[PDB]
Amino acid sequence: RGEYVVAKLDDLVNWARRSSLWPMTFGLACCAVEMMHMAAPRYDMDRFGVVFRASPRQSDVMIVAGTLTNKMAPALRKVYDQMPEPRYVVSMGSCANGGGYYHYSYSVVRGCDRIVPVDIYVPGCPPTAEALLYGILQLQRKIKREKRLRIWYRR
Amino acid sequence: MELVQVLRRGLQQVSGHGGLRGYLRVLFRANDVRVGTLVGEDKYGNKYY
Amino acid sequence: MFMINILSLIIPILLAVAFLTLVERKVLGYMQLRKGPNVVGPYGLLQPIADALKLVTKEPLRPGTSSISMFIIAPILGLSLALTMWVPLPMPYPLINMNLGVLFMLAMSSLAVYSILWSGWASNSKYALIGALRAVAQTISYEVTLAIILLSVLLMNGSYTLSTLITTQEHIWMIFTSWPLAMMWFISTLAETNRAPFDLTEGESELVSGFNVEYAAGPFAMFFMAEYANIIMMNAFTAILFLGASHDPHTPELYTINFVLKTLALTITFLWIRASYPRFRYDQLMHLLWKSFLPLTLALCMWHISLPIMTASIPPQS
Amino acid sequence: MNIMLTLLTNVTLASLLVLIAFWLPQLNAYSEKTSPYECGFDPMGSARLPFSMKFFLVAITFLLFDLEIALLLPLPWASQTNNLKTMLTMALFLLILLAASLAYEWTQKGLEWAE
Amino acid sequence: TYKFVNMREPSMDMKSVTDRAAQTLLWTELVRGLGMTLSYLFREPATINYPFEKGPLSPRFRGEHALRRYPSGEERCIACKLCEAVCPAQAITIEAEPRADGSRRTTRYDIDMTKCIYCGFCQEACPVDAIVEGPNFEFSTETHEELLYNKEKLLNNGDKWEAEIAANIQADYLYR
Amino acid sequence: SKVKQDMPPPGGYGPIDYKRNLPRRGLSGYSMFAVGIGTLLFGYW
Ligand SMILES: CCCCCCCCCCCCCCCCCC(=O)OC[C@H](COP(=O)([O-])OCC[N+](C)(C)C)OC(=O)CCCCCCCCCCCCCCCCC
Ligand code: SF4
Ligand code: SF4
Ligand code: SF4
Repeated sequence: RGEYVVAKLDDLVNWARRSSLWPMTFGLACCAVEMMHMAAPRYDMDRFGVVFRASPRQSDVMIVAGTLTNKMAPALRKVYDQMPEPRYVVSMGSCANGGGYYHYSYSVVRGCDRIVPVDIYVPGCPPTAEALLYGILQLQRKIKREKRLRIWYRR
Repeated sequence: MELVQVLRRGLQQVSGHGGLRGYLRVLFRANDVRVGTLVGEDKYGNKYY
Repeated sequence: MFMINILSLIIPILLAVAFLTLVERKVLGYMQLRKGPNVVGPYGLLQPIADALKLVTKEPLRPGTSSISMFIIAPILGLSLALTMWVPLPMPYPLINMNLGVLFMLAMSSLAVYSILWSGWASNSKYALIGALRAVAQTISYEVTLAIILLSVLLMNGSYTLSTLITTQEHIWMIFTSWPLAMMWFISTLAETNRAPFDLTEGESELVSGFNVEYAAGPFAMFFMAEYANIIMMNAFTAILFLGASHDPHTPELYTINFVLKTLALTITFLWIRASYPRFRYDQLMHLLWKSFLPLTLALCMWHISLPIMTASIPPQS
Repeated sequence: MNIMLTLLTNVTLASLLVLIAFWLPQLNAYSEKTSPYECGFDPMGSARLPFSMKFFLVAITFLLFDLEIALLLPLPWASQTNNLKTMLTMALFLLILLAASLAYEWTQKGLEWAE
Repeated sequence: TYKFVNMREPSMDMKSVTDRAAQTLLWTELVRGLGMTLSYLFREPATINYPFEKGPLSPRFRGEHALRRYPSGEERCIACKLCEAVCPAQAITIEAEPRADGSRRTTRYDIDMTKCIYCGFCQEACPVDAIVEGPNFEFSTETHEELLYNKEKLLNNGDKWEAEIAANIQADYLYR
Repeated sequence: SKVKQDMPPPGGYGPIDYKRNLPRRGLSGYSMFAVGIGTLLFGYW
């Protein structure tokens, strides 16, 4: 029926959206350097279509790479709000995941998921560039299985 | 004649994957058409080169 | 049939822009010991399609403080100018055959500065306006050297007709006669398309993306298409101006192959500059233009007016 | 007129690309999403930031240079006169005056991006 | 001893001044930069084809945690709580009691993997090689809750990865 | 059994270069200006 056309269109749009995952460089702490190591030639995140992007207006995924402090959280939420949709958040490292080494500190928010919704939690302190790349491909596979147009067709 | 050998190595990559269908299978799955030595296969079907 | 000519000019140019994005990414990657797009399709050949599809399905955030009339007029003007710059180009025979083709290009490219003056003003934000003003000043300052270099080179052509460039360069390239003007012209073209160490309006590490911060998805995509069309067009103009290809009236495909190859080589050089140098400061490029390029350009215009007269080598005007 | 058709086609297709680009995506907008971008905070409007006499001076000097360039453009046809010595004298005269304007701006501060 | 990095004065003769003028006007060092990038374009890239190819690691690599057993299948952990005491992030939570057979065994063994700093101090402190950091590094999750590990989760990790965990330990225990 | 830890080879390692090595390459300025002038001359002719 007409649900086959909607499924094909959803597949096309979700292939185009995961083949051009343009992330935003939110490098807060030590996790930032492993992410530019996943950028480096050995892993070459650009070969997956994952470019080095710029201002959140052209970014599709936020990578929270490092400790989020209380002083810094409003800016992170501001730039998250400024991202056009669809947008995704990857929490990279223990600090961004649940506070990490600084979980019991007066100045550290315990996990960026208190500030933004998080799609992928990449564990490690820091996660290796390969671990972050695995998280990115896992996010890609999350996008592949979205059914936005099939949800709309049954509304 | 060295570029001739480069072209021969590419053509043998085509032949080394069991034809054009097998060559395209590994081109579109693994994004790579190198022919290695099979060291073993696990019980889940993965082949190691 | 002429409408089909217009279409078969425009559409392949946009496709060439789309795959120029991929080619630039791959050249940058291989100069940086990486690969670049090689997963989305064979050798990243479907990547431009993925980018175009993702962009047109992404939410185009328009600013709350934006004069939407000019906010949408600026991309229309930019893309219309970028496309119409190809209509006089003599791939062997032009779509539009004018007496003043290069004058027409100069005028049309000087109208393209409005797309930044209108985008920066429309976006408000009170800061992208400053970047827009810097871009406009850079553009108008390098227009001077473009115009004077074109004037000096065309004194061997005898007219502003671009088809006459093929005849002028029948036996020898114009590079062998005006190479200093060729270097200055090439760097001026680099600076006009906001490329290379001259990409101050969109400094990735200076002002994030400058005048294009507020634009997103679709209008950003069209601005990008306009810039890359201008890049390829300027390299085509450079190839026709300085590296004139031999023309066979009974086999124009040979000229087309020659011209396309040389245009691609110059475009690959444009991408080659991007991967090799640091970025000029704004005052530093303004100093370059005003105190280095302009005096030599004036002197060489003098020289190229004197030269045909004192050697009895003045070209025909027909 | 062929050129008019070409301009119409270029403008029409650019505007059509706008229409698809600016109406096809699915939207969901709130106040903090479309807030002006300032690297994670709010921008200050202040009061007429785009100032400094140097930005205006480069525009004016470009204008005057562009006027002299307008005077130089007829040169390819000017070399086709029998009275070539007068034409050469006048073209070189115009170029010396261009060089003199550049030199006078140069020596009297002019082209400088001062403190 | 020291050395000067920028204490050379340029020569001021005809040939040197002309060399510098040619370098200024003909852009020769810019051409050297173009040559370096062109030479890099014709070098084989260092990129590996992930995930079909993997980055090289060592037996000492500290990844996902696991609880180990003796060959008899009996747990190694005797709930001394040394790992919990030494844990820099206080990521380890332990409760214990006498087992029905009288053994000294844990009833709670949690690792907050989002508190963990993956320092490996727990496997150093452990006197019986019960808690280890395994080789796994691809265990990203879609929710925060799947990273708060249980005793059952850690024991299943041990049963899952013991074959290569034991080989790594045999490779490196003589350094420990 | 004797001790066995990570050690240098019995003869030590070979020398490693550390000093700057930017080779001298190209022609003199006189040659470049002569070539540039002759190119323009032949173009003019
Ligand atoms: C008989 C013959 C009579 C006529 C003789 C004609 C003159 C012959 C001798 C002149 C040679 C120099 C010509 C002009 C060169 C530029 C002038 C200038 O200011 O240079 C120094 C200027 C300024 O250099 P600077 O900053 O060192 O010096 C500034 C002034 N001082 C010394 C006081 C500090 O540098 C540049 O312009 C740099 C450009 C940056 C971009 C580099 C791009 C590299 C890649 C280029 C590839 C090739 C381009 C062409 C491709 C093909 C196109 C078709
Ligand atoms: S998780 Fe570890 S490596 Fe990453 S920012 Fe926090 S302390 Fe640094
Ligand atoms: S690796 Fe370190 S932080 Fe993690 S549980 Fe063990 S001792 Fe605690
Ligand atoms: S895992 Fe090891 S160190 Fe931790 S309580 Fe058990 S026996 Fe003690």
